[PDB]
Amino acid sequence: SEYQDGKEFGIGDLVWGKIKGFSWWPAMVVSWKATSKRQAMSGMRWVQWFGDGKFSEVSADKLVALGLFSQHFNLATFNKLVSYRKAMYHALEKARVRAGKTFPSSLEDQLKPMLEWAHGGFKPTGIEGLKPN
Amino acid sequence: SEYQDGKEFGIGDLVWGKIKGFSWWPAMVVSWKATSKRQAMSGMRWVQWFGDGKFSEVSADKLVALGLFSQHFNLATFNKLVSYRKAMYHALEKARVRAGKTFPSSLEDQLKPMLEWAHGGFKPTGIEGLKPN
Ligand SMILES: C[C@H](O)CN(CCO)C[C@H](C)O
Ligand SMILES: C[C@H](O)CN(CCO)C[C@H](C)O
Repeated sequence: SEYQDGKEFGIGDLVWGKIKGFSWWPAMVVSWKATSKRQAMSGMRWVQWFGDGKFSEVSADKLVALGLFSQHFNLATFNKLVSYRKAMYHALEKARVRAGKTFPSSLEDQLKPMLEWAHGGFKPTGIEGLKPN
Repeated sequence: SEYQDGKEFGIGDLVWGKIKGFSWWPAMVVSWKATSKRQAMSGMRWVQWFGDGKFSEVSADKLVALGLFSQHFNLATFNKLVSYRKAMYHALEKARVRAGKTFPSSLEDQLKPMLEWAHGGFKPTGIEGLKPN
């Protein structure tokens, strides 16, 4: 099947991805069929970046689980780039729905509790709640 | 462990492969389990072509190490087909990472410092740097 190479991460997985020149950026692992390109080379994954919805072929070694959040969240980039704040919103919103989390009720204002939730370890489910299905 | 038939090339090796009708094209030796197809016959190797990510079963005797770069790179085919230029880029990119090489930052644009690095024997690492792991 697809992505059967021993490396980590499968379709639907929420991940951080590192592209040369950019901060770790939130993404979702997708099948190559969604991309309109080609099958990924061995040991790579197609991902779709939150915020801009583009596709990149990325090594599985340049990906980590989104659940390792405080370790890869870049606070400077978050303060500097509106695009990164938009990216976090769509990424954490997808996380929230998967985990079955709800928050009370703007952009910054809506992000704040999702951000605290993520930074605090995705409680109560922990990272387990971020799995696909 | 598959491919233990005494012949050359193991999982992860960067190689040139020839299919009749075609120049030498860069590829990576993969396990049959990545292909979603049959196990490979004796003396054969599954390869995945850079550029289109498709799979082919190729005799281990019709494969050379990517390191023999200038001897098998085909300049006529390169200038003629963009597919080949794409294949070369992805192949050299994987080469670059394995090696730990770096190139200051378009397509043919990004290709120039890579192509020169390869044509001149992949210094400083030499071909020893293209090995898997
Ligand atoms: C605006 C920002 O560049 C978003 N990118 C997506 C590049 O296609 C993600 C980054 C390259 O990892
Ligand atoms: C021409 C094409 O884009 C590259 N092919 C791979 C297709 O099987 C490699 C060649 C057939 O050796």
